[PDB]
Amino acid sequence: QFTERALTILTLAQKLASDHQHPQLQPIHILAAFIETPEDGSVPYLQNLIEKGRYDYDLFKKVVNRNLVRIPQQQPAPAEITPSYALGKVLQDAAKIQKQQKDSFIAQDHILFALFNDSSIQQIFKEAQVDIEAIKQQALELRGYLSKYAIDMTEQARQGKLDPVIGREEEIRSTIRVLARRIKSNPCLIGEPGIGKTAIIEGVAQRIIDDDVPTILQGAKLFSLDLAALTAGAKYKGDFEERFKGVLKEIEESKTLIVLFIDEIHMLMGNGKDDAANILKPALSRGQLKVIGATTNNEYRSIVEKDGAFERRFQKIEVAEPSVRQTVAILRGLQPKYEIHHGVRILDSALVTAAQLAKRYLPYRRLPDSALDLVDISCAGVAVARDSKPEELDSKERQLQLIQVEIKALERDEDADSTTKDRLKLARQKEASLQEELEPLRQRYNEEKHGHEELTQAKKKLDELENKALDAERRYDTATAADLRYFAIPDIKKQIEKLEDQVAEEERRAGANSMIQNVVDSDTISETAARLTGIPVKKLSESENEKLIHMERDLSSEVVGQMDAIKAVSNAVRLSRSGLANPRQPASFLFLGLSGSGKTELAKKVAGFLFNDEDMMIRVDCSELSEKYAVSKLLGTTAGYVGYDEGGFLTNQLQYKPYSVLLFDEVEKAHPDVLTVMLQMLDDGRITSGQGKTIDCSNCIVIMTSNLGAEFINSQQGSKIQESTKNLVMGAVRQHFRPEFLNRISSIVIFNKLSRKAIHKIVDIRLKEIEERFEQNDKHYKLNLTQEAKDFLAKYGYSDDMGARPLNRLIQNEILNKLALRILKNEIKDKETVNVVLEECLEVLPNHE
Amino acid sequence: QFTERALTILTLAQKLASDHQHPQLQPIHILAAFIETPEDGSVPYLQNLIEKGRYDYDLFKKVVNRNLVRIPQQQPAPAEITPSYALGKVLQDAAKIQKQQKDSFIAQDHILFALFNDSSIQQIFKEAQVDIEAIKQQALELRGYLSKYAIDMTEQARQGKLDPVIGREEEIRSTIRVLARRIKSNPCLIGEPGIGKTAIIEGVAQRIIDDDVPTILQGAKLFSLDLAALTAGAKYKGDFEERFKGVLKEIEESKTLIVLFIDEIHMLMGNGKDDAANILKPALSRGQLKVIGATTNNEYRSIVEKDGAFERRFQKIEVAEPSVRQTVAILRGLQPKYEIHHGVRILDSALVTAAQLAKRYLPYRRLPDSALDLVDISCAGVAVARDSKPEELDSKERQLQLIQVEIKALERDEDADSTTKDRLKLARQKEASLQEELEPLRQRYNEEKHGHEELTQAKKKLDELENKALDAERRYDTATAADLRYFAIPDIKKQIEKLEDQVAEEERRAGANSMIQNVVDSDTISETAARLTGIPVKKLSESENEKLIHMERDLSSEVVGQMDAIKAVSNAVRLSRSGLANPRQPASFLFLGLSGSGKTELAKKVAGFLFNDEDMMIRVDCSELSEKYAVSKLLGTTAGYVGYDEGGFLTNQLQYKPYSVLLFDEVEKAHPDVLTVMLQMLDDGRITSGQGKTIDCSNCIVIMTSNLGAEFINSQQGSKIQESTKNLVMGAVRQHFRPEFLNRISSIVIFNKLSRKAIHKIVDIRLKEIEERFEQNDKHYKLNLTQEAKDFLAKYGYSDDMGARPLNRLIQNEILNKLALRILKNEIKDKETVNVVLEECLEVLPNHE
Ligand SMILES: Nc1ncnc2c1ncn2[C@@H]1O[C@H](COP(=O)(O)OP(=O)(O)OP(O)(O)=S)[C@@H](O)[C@H]1O
Ligand SMILES: Nc1ncnc2c1ncn2[C@@H]1O[C@H](COP(=O)(O)OP(=O)(O)OP(O)(O)=S)[C@@H](O)[C@H]1O
Ligand SMILES: Nc1ncnc2c1ncn2[C@@H]1O[C@H](COP(=O)(O)OP(=O)(O)OP(O)(O)=S)[C@@H](O)[C@H]1O
Ligand SMILES: Nc1ncnc2c1ncn2[C@@H]1O[C@H](COP(=O)(O)OP(=O)(O)OP(O)(O)=S)[C@@H](O)[C@H]1O
Repeated sequence: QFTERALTILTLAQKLASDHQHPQLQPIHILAAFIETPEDGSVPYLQNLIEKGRYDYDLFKKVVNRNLVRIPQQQPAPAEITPSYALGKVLQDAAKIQKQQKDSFIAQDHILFALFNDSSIQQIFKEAQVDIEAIKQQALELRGYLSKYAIDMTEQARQGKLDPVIGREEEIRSTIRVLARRIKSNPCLIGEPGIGKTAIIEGVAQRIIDDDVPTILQGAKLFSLDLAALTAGAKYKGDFEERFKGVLKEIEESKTLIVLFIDEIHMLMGNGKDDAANILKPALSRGQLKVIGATTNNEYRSIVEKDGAFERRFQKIEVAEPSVRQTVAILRGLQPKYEIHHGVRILDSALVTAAQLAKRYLPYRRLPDSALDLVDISCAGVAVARDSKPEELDSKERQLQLIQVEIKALERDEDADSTTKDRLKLARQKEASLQEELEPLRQRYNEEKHGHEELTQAKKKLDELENKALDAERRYDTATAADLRYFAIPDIKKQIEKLEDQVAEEERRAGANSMIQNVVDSDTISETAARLTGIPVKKLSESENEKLIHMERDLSSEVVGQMDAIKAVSNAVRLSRSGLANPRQPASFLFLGLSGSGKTELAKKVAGFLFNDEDMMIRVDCSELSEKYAVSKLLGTTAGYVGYDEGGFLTNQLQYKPYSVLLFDEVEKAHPDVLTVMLQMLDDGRITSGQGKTIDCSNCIVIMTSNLGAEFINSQQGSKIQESTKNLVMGAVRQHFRPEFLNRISSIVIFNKLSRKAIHKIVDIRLKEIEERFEQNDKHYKLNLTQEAKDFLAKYGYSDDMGARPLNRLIQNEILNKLALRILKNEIKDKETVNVVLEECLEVLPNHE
Repeated sequence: QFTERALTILTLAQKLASDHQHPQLQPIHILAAFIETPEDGSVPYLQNLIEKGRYDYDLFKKVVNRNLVRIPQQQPAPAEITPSYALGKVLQDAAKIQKQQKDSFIAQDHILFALFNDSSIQQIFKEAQVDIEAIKQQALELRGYLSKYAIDMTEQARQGKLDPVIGREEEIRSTIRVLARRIKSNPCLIGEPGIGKTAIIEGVAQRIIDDDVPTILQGAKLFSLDLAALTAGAKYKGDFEERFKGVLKEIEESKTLIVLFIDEIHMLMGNGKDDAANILKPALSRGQLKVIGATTNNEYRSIVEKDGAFERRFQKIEVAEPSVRQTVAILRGLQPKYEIHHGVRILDSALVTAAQLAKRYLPYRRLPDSALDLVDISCAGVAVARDSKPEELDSKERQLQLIQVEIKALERDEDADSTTKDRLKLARQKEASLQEELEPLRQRYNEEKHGHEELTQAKKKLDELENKALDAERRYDTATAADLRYFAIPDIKKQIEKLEDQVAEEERRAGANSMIQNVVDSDTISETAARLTGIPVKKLSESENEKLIHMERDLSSEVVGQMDAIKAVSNAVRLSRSGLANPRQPASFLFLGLSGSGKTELAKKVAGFLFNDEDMMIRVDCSELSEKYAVSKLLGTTAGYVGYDEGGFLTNQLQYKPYSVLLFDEVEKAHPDVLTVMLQMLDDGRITSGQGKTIDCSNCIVIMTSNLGAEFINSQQGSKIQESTKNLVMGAVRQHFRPEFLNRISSIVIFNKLSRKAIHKIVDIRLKEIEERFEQNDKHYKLNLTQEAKDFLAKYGYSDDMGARPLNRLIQNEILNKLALRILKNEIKDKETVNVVLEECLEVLPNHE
């Protein structure tokens, strides 16, 4: 079919044959059809591909008019009996040209290409155009180089390959509102990268296409001017200015109220620069050039700090992150796209779960991207598995080849006639069994694959019908809108439903099919999340009974005594993983006590327990504090400063390990310099670093620790600290920290004197671990602590003022020192005996062998 | 060889000879190369040497273009052939001109001088150009960097299309006066960005074209510079400095005198001097280089302190934000511009509102900037509102189209004849019904559109006639000015008035145009501000007293009891809001009652209402307080002493939240020296600090709290405290506090003891908040509190001394921690059962499922 421009030329050619009473419509008339006027700025006459291509128009009009005179007349009714072979071919070739250029309709431009292929003027010395070489270049020389350096967003949005962007309607309308401004008329989208800023623009393109804009903008058009525009479409010094003040100049006039945009967005800080004004200001001032800009939060600040003129030319727009609900709605709209992408079924609950998980395990990553990546990655994953089902197929194929080896090893011989090798027949029988089992597995699997291919295509076809329906609706093309809405779409819809039923669900499983090829809400998605990030905080691992429910016992086992603290912890972690801890606040505690009490041991054991890794913990030296409080703290240094470790000791670790237990050392030594930062983590954990990037602390439990309370706790008035003493501690804590800081801590916890009844068990744990960690048991002890070593250790070391620490020392002082001596003296070959003789008395083994 | 302009103009001559297929390239083609188009603005054609040299350029245009046509046409092989002697000589002579001018390349003007010497127009009335010495005088007017780095503000002003500058008349004159100086004549505008500092520059541009400028300056041009030659980008050392030198010296040649303007001195400074940026400016502080600089008050001081020279190169010209009334005057001057800029009408009260509101909500942004945007945005909003036309028409037309689709869909069938689908005729009735509604709606909208349209067009015509009159008047063209005043302008005014008759405000529609809602006072403006900043109570078109009163009623309802306290506060606040209280004094209160009484919450609610945010509350622990009162308060330590974070806790919040509430928690425990500071704090809001800067507390309510008389309140003498009880808490206040304090406090506010009869409401409110705040779910309780929880929570929880603090803790432990555990046990699918067992617990709703 033809465009309005092309159809006009066709129509005019026919008109001219009738007007001149000619029996045949010839290229001469179509050439005449182009030269409607003698206008210098008209593409049909002097901005024409022919003029710029090869033959001059003063000469052209002479050629055309000479032929119009030479072509014979009729008595009007017989005009145009034929179009000649020539226009038949040219007009159809113009369709061929569409196909070469991948255009939807025949352009007048295409008719000119068709004419170049067939342009020949009868004469002894015939006139002609170059077959096509010049015109391909001349097409670029029409306003169209815009398409060389830019994507016509409205053309593409109208054509297809554009997602149903939703949840951005507020922002789309706001962007349009800015375009409706008179001074700051160039909206700018600001936020996280990857947030749908382009999607907003695309949404605007759709509204322009639909004419759902405030009248003035109905005459508008959107283009993405980039990449090629920036650099790739050129190679010489000065080419920038030439393509810039070329494509922009073309854009600036006549061809609709063109609005441009950048996809590399921050790029204006390099694509503007010397031309920061020239890129727009005078193009807007002289007419209608408008743009939709964009930048990240950090880049926004940079373009402002660098220039700032952009705040006179542009209007800053914040772009939101969607809620899980909104994210899911987005995923649902695109769910069939994803199913088509991989030929995989996707559960609705997988979109919900992926969105919930993405926020829970990667809170600092864009939610809709992360949710999607989790899905597209897992979709891709199962699609890969389904290529071979190797567990059955590779296993049998290997067994078959192993048989082939046995076959040649036994067959290609003289001993082949002896039972020595003729035993081979047994392997051949096995070969046959494997071939017979394998082929139906193979074909069954191919059938399962085909079912997915059928679904893929059925869904694809439906969407194409929809794309077409949407264009028909905006054209108010009732006829094709009806062709699609009635019967065609319902047909494919029903085919899809039938194809889904072809899965042949049976009571034994969701399909007669042996393979899954689906995205299961938790199994597929939770697994993928774990494979991608290690720790799946919302996995809800089966063993909850120990993992949080009986955490008190696990903590009691690792941390003996301090039952009050353990119970305080147990309540805390249950709130953090049950989801009850309100999302507005990471759980946080202050651990107060005496040295050797185990207060940091408990926190480490919490990390141990929750992540199965005590090294999951991130430590903060809150006592090493001065005005430098940057790279070593939760803020980092700031972009523009020398060095790239912008929180290189913490902020990067917090994102690296998205959640953990963050623990601060002796916070009593801390100052507001960082306490007012820790505060930003204590609740509403969104600390923005000097990178412009945010920690977004959520799941992470934050522990503050201190011996501040020792001032009263060390009264030792019972191992269990009593009210009074605790209030004095509380008082002192409030003296040290802003009480409001403290009020954002979930609870302040006071540790007890580590009781001797606890220590009496702790030392066994320690001694066991001490020995086990000493490389290999090529030495070590038999470790018969008996009643006596345990009691010596107690009587000579369970100090009320050092807890477990003096025991570490005692053990070394006695137990390991004597061992070392027995080792050095070659009294031990392996292991060693343990006892006390009155006075620790490590015994000695028979001399080393 | 040739330079870019020269090689191009030669290339064009050569191109024309080959394009028109001429046998020879000659003076006609080079003249044609210069006369590219009829545009006089083409540098090659009329503002060129061609018009300025005398020759009747119309003759060159006609003769040359006619000759391109008359010169014989040839085949491509004979096309062009040679430049001949004729142009050989011209180009060779152009080289001789290079020698004359010291030009490294041949210039287009050299070509013209040479061309002019040899070529003439052979006509019966033959002409030739004035000799080249006269022509060179004209050549020297063109160029000899600003075109790539600056905007010619005076020429812009001369052409109109420049906003009138309002409220800066003296600042404009001040810079002119300074520019008149023989040395160090560069003024620098000092003030915050967005204050209209460039408005002054625009104003100067207007003074130049108005001829109000001293002759010595009058003959000068005015440019807006910086950034393009400072911050835009560099690859090497000196890239900006090269551009500086370029401009710094180009300015000394040909172009009389040029006044430049620098957007920001802070970007210049000198990078540790380092022979960079700013250091190049003092170099020409006597060397003409007239320039108006600009920076901020804050940076200015540090620029000068670090530089030492700047203050002797540039003059310190201060610029400040306009008052709200001045802002409105600016807006009024722009009001009709906004109307034509947007195609809307604007109420004057909207300008008033915009200026008032814009100031009130922007502690971090300039009034004239934001007032101008508030108006440009809000009126853009109204312009966007024209969407009403397609909104109403499309909602209906869309349904119409859906109906039409059904119609074509069902007509093309066999069931179409069956009533099965022939009931379709009803769809046709609906199509028609909608068409009948759509046509008068559409025509209504067309009329509405045209009404405003024509009004706008007439206003635009008026403004351009006015621009012509203003130019005619200032340039003393009394003929033009008189004609414009001689009814041209009065008549367009009459047309505008007749168009107002066509607006035809109807009694039912106060402007016959629903598309143009108009910028309606504060409805449009508050809406706009709210859309841009958040939605406060402040959005309402209410007096300060009414906003307060409506909120006081909510306050009385939300707080349990304490109505007497609320009224005491309300009275004082109203006195203050009215301006009757002396403005120097912030309101302040002493909240006297029981600990746990809600006194803090009253104050928070006051913040929640008067400042629309409970979380803006600033708090002081007065019990943890001794003789050293510093950082934790307002004073900070004295700078010169460690404790640079002056008034780290309170001053910082007050200075960043000037409109808030500050509490003194248990103020009766404050150290006596602090209490004397308090006297300072209770009036004369210019409260001191360590840096010497005062607080200027006005809009911050300061509430001191006290439990001094708590024991009398405990007497339970009425649910609202009665005489002989409240008199004793005041007695205690008189005993403790000096009369001096009591004589400054707006009111001593007395709180009552209140039983569970209404405290239970608090308990319920908190329970509602607690379940509702769970952002990710709604597993709502079967909240079977029954009487047992009402009292348990009010018996083992809510305390006469600690209020709700223990409720919160009971709920966390007996409800949320119990809930967390059973969630992790997977015993909850949805909802949960309350089961108070006498203490408290939850029953598991599923059967431990
Ligand atoms: N509201 C939405 N509805 C549908 N798809 C969306 C939506 N928001 C984002 N997406 C998709 O999420 C991705 C992020 O979109 P983009 O607009 O490219 O991000 P961006 O903000 O443009 O960042 P850059 O700098 O252009 S990568 C895209 O692949 C979009 O298709
Ligand atoms: N209740 C306990 N159960 C098991 N081990 C314990 C216990 N208490 C202390 N320890 C041991 O004591 C050490 C940690 O003691 P803590 O008191 O947490 O550390 P600390 O004394 O605070 O050291 P700081 O605070 O960084 S100086 C570990 O090596 C533990 O094995
Ligand atoms: N008195 C006035 N008369 C006319 N226009 C004004 C007036 N005051 C302010 N403006 C306009 O309001 C804005 C404030 O101007 P400036 O203070 O120069 O902004 P700025 O400091 O230049 O900010 P940048 O750097 O250009 S984003 C300008 O865009 C002026 O056009
Ligand atoms: N009459 C009341 N109106 C509203 N809330 C009240 C009332 N009485 C008690 N409360 C609640 O109980 C608490 C009392 O708070 P406050 O009086 O600030 O306690 P406080 O005296 O500040 O000392 P703490 O340590 O914060 S309890 C608040 O959280 C209130 O919600």
